Parts: sequence; C-alpha cells; structure tokens
Amino acid sequence: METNKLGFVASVLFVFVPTVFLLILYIQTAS
Amino acid sequence: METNKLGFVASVLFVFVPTVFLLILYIQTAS
Amino acid sequence: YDDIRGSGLANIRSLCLQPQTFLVETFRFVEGKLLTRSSFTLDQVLTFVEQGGFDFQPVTVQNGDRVPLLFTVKGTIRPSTRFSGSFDVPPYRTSSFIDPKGRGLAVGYDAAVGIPREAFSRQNNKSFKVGTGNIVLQVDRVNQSTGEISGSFESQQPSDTDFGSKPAMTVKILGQFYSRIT
Amino acid sequence: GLPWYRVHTSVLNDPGRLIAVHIMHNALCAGFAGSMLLFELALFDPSDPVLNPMWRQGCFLMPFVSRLGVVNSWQGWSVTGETFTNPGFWTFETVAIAHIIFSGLSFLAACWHWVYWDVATFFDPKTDEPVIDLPKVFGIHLTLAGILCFGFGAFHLTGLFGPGMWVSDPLGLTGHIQGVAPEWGAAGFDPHNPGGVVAHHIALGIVAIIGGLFHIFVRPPEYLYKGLRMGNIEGTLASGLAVFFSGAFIAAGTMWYGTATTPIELWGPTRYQWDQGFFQQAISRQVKASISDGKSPSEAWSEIPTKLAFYDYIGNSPAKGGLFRVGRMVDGDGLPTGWLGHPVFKDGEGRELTVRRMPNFFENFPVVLFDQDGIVRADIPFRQAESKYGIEQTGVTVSFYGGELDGQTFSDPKDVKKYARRAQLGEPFEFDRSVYDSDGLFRTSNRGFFAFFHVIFGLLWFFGHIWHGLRALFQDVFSGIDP
Amino acid sequence: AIFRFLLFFQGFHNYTLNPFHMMGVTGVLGGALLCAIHGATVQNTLFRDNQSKNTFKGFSTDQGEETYSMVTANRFWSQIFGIAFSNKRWLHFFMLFVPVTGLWMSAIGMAGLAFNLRAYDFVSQEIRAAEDPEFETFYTKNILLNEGLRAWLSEMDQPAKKFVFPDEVLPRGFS
Amino acid sequence: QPVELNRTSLYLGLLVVFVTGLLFSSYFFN
Amino acid sequence: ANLRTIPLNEAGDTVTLSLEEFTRGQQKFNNACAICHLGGITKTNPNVGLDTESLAGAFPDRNNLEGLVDYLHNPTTYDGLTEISELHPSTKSSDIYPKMRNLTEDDLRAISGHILLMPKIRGDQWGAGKT
Amino acid sequence: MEAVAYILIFACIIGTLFFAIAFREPPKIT
Amino acid sequence: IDVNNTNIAAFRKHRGLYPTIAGKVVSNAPYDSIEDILDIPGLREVEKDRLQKNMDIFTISDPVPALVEGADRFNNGVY
Ligand code: CLA
Ligand code: CLA
Ligand SMILES: CCCCCCCCCCCCCCCC(=O)OC[C@H](CO[C@@H]1O[C@H](CS(=O)(=O)O)[C@@H](O)[C@H](O)[C@H]1O)OC(=O)CCCCCCCCCCCCCCC
Ligand code: HEM
Ligand SMILES: CC1=C(/C=C/C(C)=C/C=C/C(C)=C/C=C/C=C(C)/C=C/C=C(C)/C=C/C2=C(C)CCCC2(C)C)C(C)(C)CCC1
Repeated sequence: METNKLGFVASVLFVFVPTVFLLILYIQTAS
Repeated sequence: METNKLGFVASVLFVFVPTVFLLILYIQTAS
Repeated sequence: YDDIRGSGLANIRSLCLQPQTFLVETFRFVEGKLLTRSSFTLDQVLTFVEQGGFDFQPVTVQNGDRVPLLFTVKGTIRPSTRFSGSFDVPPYRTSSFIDPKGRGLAVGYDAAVGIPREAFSRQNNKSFKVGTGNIVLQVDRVNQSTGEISGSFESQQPSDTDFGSKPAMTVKILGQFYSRIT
Repeated sequence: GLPWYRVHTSVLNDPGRLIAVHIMHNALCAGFAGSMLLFELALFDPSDPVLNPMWRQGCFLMPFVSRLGVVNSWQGWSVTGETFTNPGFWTFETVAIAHIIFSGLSFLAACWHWVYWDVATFFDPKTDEPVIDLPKVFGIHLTLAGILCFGFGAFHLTGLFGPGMWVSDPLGLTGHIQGVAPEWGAAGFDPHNPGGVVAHHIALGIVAIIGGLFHIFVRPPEYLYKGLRMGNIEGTLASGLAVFFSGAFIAAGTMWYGTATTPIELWGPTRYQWDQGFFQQAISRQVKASISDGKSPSEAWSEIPTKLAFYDYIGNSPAKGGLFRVGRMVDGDGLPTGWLGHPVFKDGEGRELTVRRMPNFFENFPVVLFDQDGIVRADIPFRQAESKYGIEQTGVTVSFYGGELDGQTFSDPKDVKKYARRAQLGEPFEFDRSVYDSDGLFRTSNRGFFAFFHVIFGLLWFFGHIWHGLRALFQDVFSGIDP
Repeated sequence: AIFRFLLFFQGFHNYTLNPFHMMGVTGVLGGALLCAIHGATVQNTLFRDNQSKNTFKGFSTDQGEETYSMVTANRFWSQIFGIAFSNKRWLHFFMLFVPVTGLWMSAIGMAGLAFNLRAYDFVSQEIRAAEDPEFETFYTKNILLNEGLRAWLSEMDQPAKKFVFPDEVLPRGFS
Repeated sequence: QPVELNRTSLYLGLLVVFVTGLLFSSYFFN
Repeated sequence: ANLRTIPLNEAGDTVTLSLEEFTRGQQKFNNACAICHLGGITKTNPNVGLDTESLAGAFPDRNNLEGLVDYLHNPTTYDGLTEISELHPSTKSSDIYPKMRNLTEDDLRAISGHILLMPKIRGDQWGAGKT
Repeated sequence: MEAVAYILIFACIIGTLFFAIAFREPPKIT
Repeated sequence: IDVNNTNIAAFRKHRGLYPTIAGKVVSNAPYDSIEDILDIPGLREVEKDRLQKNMDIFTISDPVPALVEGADRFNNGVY
C-alpha cells in the first residue's frame, strides 16, 4: 500500500499529544 | 548512513515516555 | 422439482460432468476448497465434437488465494474405452468486463483514468487469448438397455489470468460423467 | 481561569504578564519564521527557475521573503536565476537567522516580564490596581504603525532607501526586484499595479500617523467609552479579531485572484489564468505574429519559451490539487524535464483537430477531438462497440512543433492515444516522477494552500470576534443573569 | 437547485468523503438525537404535579422548581447507556455545542471546496486498484459513480461551456 | 484559582481526541 | 407547421395532421403502447425502435402513415417473413391484446401519425433517448 | 503499518469507553 | 459489414435484413469464403435469393476471439 509514511507518526501525535495534556490536567485536579 | 530506522523512534520514546511521567508527577505536586 | 429444490440434484444426448476434486499444480497438485456453493456440473452437453449445453462453469476454488477457474470443455464402448481429446478454454470473463478502474476491452477505458502512460500498461491494454485443455474420458459402466454410458474423467485446463495480469496455473479435475448416446 | 479553556485569563488582569505572554507569542512566531525558512531552503531546488520554481516546490515562506527584496542566497543562487558571489547581506539565510536570534531575545525578554510583573508602569498613580490606558496606548500604537507603513511604502517599496519590490510582466517571465514609484491616480487602484501598493502605504501611513496623534491627545467621549466598553481590554481584542478575520478574507481573495502583490513567478498562476486560457491565448497570439513574420510553423512555435509553455499546464492550476494530497506540487505530477512541443492532431481527412482541454472542475475528462467547425472527429472511446469515432478508426496523427519533438510525427494508435491525453492537460510536458517519488496526483500550489488556510483563519476569527465582542458587552451577565 | 447542488458536490467534489462534512453530518445527526432524547427523557421523568392524566397542565410558568426528576433520568440513562448527564447546565450547553460545531465543521469543508481542495481520493487505493484489476472496495465503486455523474451531467449543467461528449465516451456500466 | 479537569471532562476529552484521530488517520495515511 | 406534414405512403405524398388529431393520437400512444414503447425504442427487443432511420430502413418501408397502420393490421418481422400477430398487439388479434379493441380506424391513423411527427420536433430526444 | 494505527486507536476508544462506564465519577445527589 | 466479426445489431443497418438472415449468417462461424454465406446450408430460397442480392458489403476478414466467446454477436449486452 502506497500510503504516507509520516501518516503513521501524524496519526499517533495527533491523538496522544492532546491526550497526555488531558491526563496532566486530570491528574493535577485529582491530587 | 545505514542506521537503524526505528532507532529514531526508539530514541524519542526512550526519552519522552519517562519525561511526561515526571511532568505529570511534578504538575500534580505543584497543584 | 420440489424434491430437488434446495437439495441440488443438478450439481449423443445430455452429457453431464460432475467434478468432486480440484487439484491445482502450484509452484505439485494440491487440492483446495470449493468457494462457489455447488454449481460445477458441466451438464446437458471414434471422435466426439462439442455441442451446446453448459459447456462452461466458472468455479472459484481456494495459503488463502482464490483461483477462479473457468472449468469448460469447448471443442465399441466397453468398460475400458477412452475418448481422449483436447478443448479450447475461452477467457474466464468476456471482453466486456471492466476492472475496478473503469477500463475494459470491448467496453471501458483504455488506460487508468485515476492518475495523469506508465508502467501500468500491462493492466491497461487487456488481451483475450485462448487456452487449451487435455481431457481423458474413461468409460466404466455401460448400460445399453437405456442406451447410456458413464465413467470418470481427468481434465487439465488453465485458470484465469485476469485479462493478462497474473500467471494462471493448471488445475486437475476428476469426477464421474454420464451420457446417453443417441 | 479554572476551566481549561479559561486559563490564559489569569493574565487578563496582569498587564506585565500580558506583555510577557505576548513577547512569548512573538518569540514563537519569529522562531517559526526562521525555522520554516531554514526548512524551506533545505528542501529547495534552486537549479532552475523555469521548470522548478518555488511555487511548484511547496515554498510557503520563500515567496513572501522574495516578494519584498530578498531573492538571492549566500550560496550564490537567486530565485530570479543568476548566480553571483556578493549577495549583499540580506539573503535567504540571514532572514531566517535574524528571526531565530529575535526569537531567542524575545524568549529572554518574556522571561524577564513574567518575573518582573510588578513594575509601576501598569498600575496607575492614584490607586494601585493594574490598568492600561487603552485610548492612549492605541494612539501611540497607531502612530507607530503609521510611521512603519509610511516608511515601508515610501522607502522600501519605492527603493529610495530599500530594495524595492518584485515586479513582473503580465506573462510573468521577467520577474525581478525594483523600486516602484507611487501611483496616485485611478491607476493606483488597479490590483495588478505596484505603484498602487506603494501609494496605498504612503497615504495610509500619513492617515495612521494623524489618527494616532488624534488618539493620544483627544480622550474618547463618555458615551462611547461606556458604549464600546473602552475600559475592557476584551473589547479591544474583539475589534482586533474583526480586523484580523476580514483581512484574512481579503488576503485569501487577493491570493486566489492574483494581484500585483502575488506575482506568478513566486506563487504561480491562478486558476483563472487557466479558466480563460490566458497563457494559451498569449502563446497563440505570439505564434501567429511570428507566422506572419515569414517564419515556418515549426520555427515560430520554437520561439515559445519553456516558461511560457509551462504556464499552460493544468497541473499548474492551483485549483487541481486536493485537501489531503499533501505537500509540494512536484510530489504529484513530478519533476518537469522538458516541453514536448505543441501537438497538432490531424485526422485521416487532413483536418486540424483540437483536444478539448479539461476544466478545473474535472478530476478526469473525456478526451474528445474537435475541429475548426467544432464537430467531434475523434475521441478515446468507452463503449467501443458503436463507436463511429476513435483514434485508430479515423487515423489521427499527432505532429509536434517546437520543444523536444519538433518536426516529429506519430501515427501509432498507442502514441496518439497517449499524446491526446497529454494535450487535454494543456501544453504537453515530459515528467520524471522518480526524483520526488511522485504519485501522479495533482497538488495545489502555495497559492492555493495559503488561500485555503487563510480562509479557514478568516472563518474561525469571525467566530472569535463574535465570541469576544459578546463577552465584552455582556460582561455583567456572564456568570448568570439574576436570581 | 439544491438537489442538483448536492449531487454536483458528490460527483465533482466527492463531498461525502470530506471529513469536515462527516463531522458536519455527525454534529447534525447528534443534534437531532439530543433533541429527541432530551425531550423524551424530560417528558418521561416528569413529576406528579397535577391530578389529571393530561400532564401538560402540571407546569406553571411562575414556579421555581424542576418539573422533571434529573435524578431518575440520570439513573435511567446510567443503567441503560452506561453514562448519563448529572449536570443540567452542562446538558443544555452540550445541546448547544453539538449541532453548532458540526455545522461549523461542515462550513470548513465547504471553504476547502471553494479552492477545489478536495478529499476526493485515497492515493494508496487509486494506486492499488490500478496495479491490481481485482482490488475492488466500495470506495472504488464510488469513484466510478462519480465519473458517471460527472460525464452525464456536465453537458447540460454548464451550457456556457458547450461540453460535447459523444454517446460512446460516456461511461456506461454496460446496460 | 488553579486549573481543573474533572473525570468526566477527561473522558470526554479522551473520546473526542481518539475518535477525531481515528477519523483523520485515514487521511493522514492517504 | 411543417411538423404536422408527414409521409403518408411509399408513393410519396406529405399528409398534414391537425394539431388536435395529433394530440389525440399522442394520448392513445401513452395508454396502449407506452407499456413498452415509451421513449422511442421497444422494451421487449432493444433494437427495433420507433425512429425515422429505423422505420425507413424497415422491410417493407414502414416510415409511412399507411405503412404503420398496415403494420398494426398485421405484425410481421423487420423483413416481413412470418406474420407473427401473436407476439405483438394486433388490430385483428384482439384476443391476445385487448388494448386496441376499442380503437377505430381514426385511432390507428392518429397514433401512426403522431409517431412520425415528433422526430423533427425532438431529433436525438426520441430516437434512442438522450443517451 | 497503517492497519496498526487504526487498531491501536480503536483500542484507545474501547479503553476510554470501559473506563468511562466502569470507573466513572459518581453522581452525588447535591 | 463483415460477416465473421460483426454482430446482429450492426446487420440492422442494411436495407431489410433482420432477423433470420442475420440469425443464420452468424450461427455458423467461421466462414472462409466471402461467398460462403450464399450456399445456405439450411436456409430456404427466400433467404438464398435475398442474400444473393446483398453481396456488396459482406466480408471474411478476421474472427476476433474477444468478439466470439459465446453469444457475443447475438446479444453482446449493449442496449
Ligand atoms: C490615492 C491613494 C491610494 C491608492 C492609489 C490606493 C489603492 C488601493 N487601496 Mg487604499 N487607502 C488609501 C489610499 C489609496 N489606496 C487611504 C488614504 C486609506 C485610509 C482609509 C486607504 C485604505 C485602504 C484599505 C482598508 C484597503 C485599501 C486597498 C487598496 C487596493 C485595492 C485593490 C484591491 O486589491 O482590492 C482589495 C480589497 C477590496 C477591493 C475591498 C474588500 C472589502 C470587502 C468586500 C469587505 C467585505 C468582505 C468581508 C469582510 C469578508 C467576506 C466574507 C465572505 C462573504 C467572502 C488598492 C491598490 C485594499 C487592499 O489593499 O486590498 C489588499 C484594502 O482593503 N486601501
Ligand atoms: C488573537 C486571537 C485570540 C486571543 C488573544 C484569544 C484569547 C482568549 N480567548 Mg479566544 N478565540 C479566538 C481568538 C483569540 N482568543 C478565535 C479565533 C476563536 C474561534 C476559534 C476563539 C474562541 C474562544 C472561546 C470559545 C473562548 C475563548 C477564550 C479566550 C480567553 C481565554 C484563553 C484561552 O482560551 O486559553 C485556553 C486554551 C487552551 C488551554 C488550549 C487550546 C488549544 C488550541 C485549541 C490548539 C492550539 C493551536 C495552536 C497551538 C495555536 C496556533 C494558532 C494558529 C492558527 C495561529 C482569552 C482571553 C475563552 C474565554 O472566553 O475566556 C473566559 C473561551 O471560552 N476563545
Ligand atoms: C488498552 C490500552 C489503551 C488504554 C485506554 C484506557 C485509557 C484510560 C485513561 C484513564 C481513564 C481513567 C482515569 C481515572 C479513572 C479513575 O480514577 O479510576 C480510579 C479507579 C478506582 O475507581 C474509583 O476509586 C476511587 C477511590 S480509589 O481509587 O479506589 O482509591 C473513587 O473515588 C471512585 O469513585 C471510583 O470510581 O482505578 C484506577 O486506579 C484507574 C487508574 C488506572 C490507570 C489507567 C489505566 C491504564 C491502562 C491499563 C491497561 C494497560 C494497557 C497495557 C497495554 C498498553
Ligand atoms: C398500440 C400500441 C403499439 C404500437 C402502435 C406499436 C408499434 C410498433 C411498431 C410500428 C413496431 C415495428 C417497429 C420496428 O421494429 O421498426 C413495433 C415493434 C415492437 N413492439 Fe410495439 N407497438 C405497440 C404496442 C406494443 C406493446 C404494448 C409492446 C409490449 C410488449 C410492444 C412490443 C414490441 C416489440 C418487442 C417490438 C419488436 C418486435 C419485432 O422486432 O418484430 N409493442 N411496435
Ligand atoms: C535561547 C536563546 C537563543 C536561541 C534561540 C533559538 C535557537 C530559538 C529558536 C526557536 C524555534 C526553533 C522555534 C520555533 C517554532 C515553531 C513553532 C512555534 C511552530 C508551530 C506549530 C504549530 C502551531 C503547529 C500546530 C499544529 C500542527 C502540529 C499542524 C496542524 C495542527 C496544529 C495547529 C495543532 C539566542 C541564543 C538566540 C538568544 C538567547 C536566548
């Protein structure tokens, strides 16, 4: 499959760079 | 340069998977 | 018909040919599995000339690779007598077939219209050649009271090339046939 | 300040920290400008400006840098083409390095202003609450903007003490940098006139200097102070966001339509130069002028520049890429290696045939060959069972004038069927899609990407304008109405 | 004219494949879901504030008390759907947020279609279907349908262009 | 006041991130 | 105007049709014949259309009003070998097809005259349809 | 590796769905 | 029209040929001689004479296997 190579690394930073932000914000709220 | 391809993705998760952990722990301490 | 509706009793006068095994000589003859429910009865068809009837049955058999073979034969009696012969296998699909990209031979595009010729031209310009198959028909059971003879066959005919896209392989076919000489 | 979407309001009542967080946005903006230009130049191919210009290569910041005066690099080369040895000091690198150094300085200054928030500039003398005088500050800022406008348009664009600006001919072949005299008449409102740009900046610099001086010595009326919530800095944000989204729409429109500020040596042709056949008519007019100058058809058609023929590629229309066909234009059709020449299709009856070019709308198009009458004479069939027309049934031959196939004639059905596909895409060109691993699917230019992004920016800044105007007016009832 | 616009946008733009439009569809369908589910939940968690079977007279404008049990509604949706609203204000902000953001995302998709910046195709599959005349997905059958729409509309859609397509270059599906 | 993010907001944020990423992954891969 | 004028016979005599007569024939086209001749071709066989080029090239030439009425009196082939009035509706054979049992000679004349006084109104919009 | 991204993201939606049902913040009555 | 590659739908074009003449000139194939359609191996005199008028268009050029793969000349499938 002639897919974008960086499409993997675009997919995973698109979805875990915000995610860790949320967890940071949640964890500091819970503590 | 015939370098390991995944050696990039090994380098950056080796050094930011612990890093976010520390920041989580720091931020929840500071708040 | 209601007794055979849902059973499958279908699956020189009407000559029916009932395979029960499909060995493809992959790079030895290995036997796959029948993916087209039961529609392989080449039915209602010294030398014998071919005639009408269902002288074609497209059957896809199955590594995990589907092989769509056009099983076809286009072209005294004792329990030893054999009618060995050869037949001309037409292409699996006729030239009015269209691929997923809009292209075809009798009807369709002549090139890939998705992109804008290149190394695609092996799949672009579709060909319609003809293959040969050798069939050896064995005669085992002869009942002249009805006027009919039956026996087994072996037939070696090529599979589909996808209008010249992939190298076909030879399939071995075995099964009983029964005809009414009249 | 407690919800995550409100956190930056912690500096809303802290103007020293507000200046800090602004200087940090400055540091990020300039560091992005420097790093992006460095990345735009690591990936740039300056070997030829004719068939591989910057707009084919996805250059985003490079056109904006070179539009004012910075066209040459320290490597020798120039986007106009000439290599030399003394490229001034203001090269492509110096600009990116200046922005990187500015970014570092601004990061340090934002650190200082975050730490030293409590300075007696941001608290009035009479009480000690944090305040900034928005009419006074606005007047000072408007005056500063006035001098910068007046100066930029009267000394950098005129070239009196500046490089000038990029000017070009209508065909976009003689693109260079020179200082432009101002145009004060009706001619200054011509979108494709650089003196209008120069005169606009001059006149609006005087206008903004006067308004800024008027917004420093005259206090606002008491009805308009409470009417427009002039004490609320949020209201200032709302009006600035208004200016910001309407400028974005104007910038996007003038990039899509093409003005004197976005010439086609930097951002490439517009889709409207393909829609009306602008370069096609230009070349036909030039060709027929040469034909009537006692030259042969092949001799006239070989004085068409490769850069003038390349503009007739529909692959160079910016309305032909896709949203997720990411990247540069040569990631699509590929690297152009040369102009194949004008194809002239002739039927078996010896009639001039023309392939219908495809519009910007169509992803793929039926190849149909017309004549001087405009009746269909050949085509590349689909049904091919009642197809009275067709290349091989009519025996259509293609003969090229100009370019690499000058004088050559082809009559094979495969070859005519191929060059009739390349003829509907405009002037036929040879493409090597091996240098950039080009997939074959067209991509928009930097003109198209900039226009589309700044339209998205206009839309979200319309909403942000509304959000902050409504928040500025309805400040009293934000938490709720009344019990 | 709007129906022509819709089919033109599929055939020429492949607008169903546009992800901003997919979020628009999601926002609008979720807005309708929220409208229906919130109305029925309120109507079925009402309090007995009257005596007649017609419960529409169990509400006064002047009263300051909730006419429906948010606790019973939270219980019901927690044990039916796994989650439920517990905050009434957040519920009604969500009812605002969902169709508005869907509709805005669809507007972003149209802003992209102004410059022809289209999610028309997946390059990997337009490639694979062209190197493999056996690779058929529903996407490849949408690309074919789009070409069929384009060639069979455009000669009377834009009559200033004077598109002449002979009957034998029009993509048929072998009737 | 310090920033918060309660559990419900965390779950909502995680789903909107995860579903939006699943939506745009097919187009980042192209 | 001249659209009303159609070929009557093979001898050659352009006969004009009243507008009301043409409309009356047009209606009866859409009640007993549009079952499978709606558009310009035949649904039973997609090769024998009701077009000018087909009817002139019929054997015998059936692009005439009297020719079409005589066809309706006797269904034959496109060359006229076997008079198969059973596979087709037929003015004589009302038992197989009861659609023309109420149609008089004027009705047959009008339906045969409306088929040959469209093709210069429409052109490529009746012959085989607009693709 | 394009299916791997899709399956990982789908696993992330499923994990968020489990944790937002199972380990949800309790709604307390006032 | 060729009489070894061409279908029944393009035997319409001739002035009065459909369907028996066309259904019999196609049913037996290939024909080597151009005038081999006129022998009429099972046709009658009304077919024989009428075909004997029409000899100025018939041909024996090339039976293409893409055009003969089992009722492709009778119903190609193009309506
Ligand atoms: C005599 C001296 C002089 C001369 C020769 C010019 C010449 C010019 N000026 Mg001008 N100007 C002058 C003095 C002068 N000015 C003075 C003294 C002032 C102080 C008021 C101004 C303030 C001014 C402004 C604010 C603008 C100009 C602009 C222009 C350029 C207009 C051409 C263009 O691209 O259209 C471009 C813009 C328009 C034709 C107007 C667009 C306004 C739209 C229609 C508003 C609605 C759009 C909405 C917000 C968003 C749409 C959403 C959706 C529905 C699409 C032109 C070259 C325009 C420009 O530079 O464009 C880049 C521009 O916006 N001038
Ligand atoms: C000059 C532009 C500008 C500025 C200074 C502000 C400033 C502010 N906005 Mg705002 N806004 C804007 C434009 C702007 N807005 C636009 C264009 C929109 C529509 C898209 C909005 C819609 C909006 C809403 C709905 C709200 C605000 C709010 C606020 C206030 C709280 C700050 C905050 O949200 O941090 C918090 C943000 C985060 C912690 C993370 C956000 C991450 C984003 C989504 C991704 C970042 C992208 C990238 C890194 C940024 C580069 C952008 C690039 C395109 C240039 C603050 C005063 C809030 C308010 O009213 O205050 C009480 C509020 O609820 N804004
Ligand atoms: C599958 C891989 C992809 C993963 C996708 C899943 C994403 C999850 C994101 C985080 C969501 C949970 C946020 C916090 C919820 C909560 O506080 O729960 C608290 C609960 C107790 O319930 C609670 O307990 C509380 C008291 S106490 O905890 O018991 O002390 C009480 O207050 C409360 O009411 C009660 O509900 O338990 C926990 O401690 C949960 C924290 C576990 C960390 C997240 C899971 C990590 C992944 C596990 C699987 C590893 C995968 C390995 C392969 C890669
Ligand atoms: C009053 C009603 C009708 C009229 C005037 C009419 C007219 C005609 C005519 C003139 C022809 C010969 C045209 C040609 O082949 O060149 C024809 C052929 C044909 N008609 Fe109709 N028709 C009528 C009703 C119908 C109906 C209802 C059907 C539906 C079954 C039908 C099916 C056919 C078919 C299949 C042919 C081709 C048969 C052949 O080749 O001989 N007809 N019709
Ligand atoms: C320290 C210092 C220094 C240095 C500096 C430097 C070196 C720098 C830099 C800088 C840099 C290097 C920068 C930068 C930047 C960039 C940016 C800032 C960007 C961005 C981005 C964005 C914003 C994006 C986002 C996104 C994405 C990712 C895509 C799409 C989507 C989104 C939007 C999400 C000096 C010595 C001088 C001085 C002293 C101090």
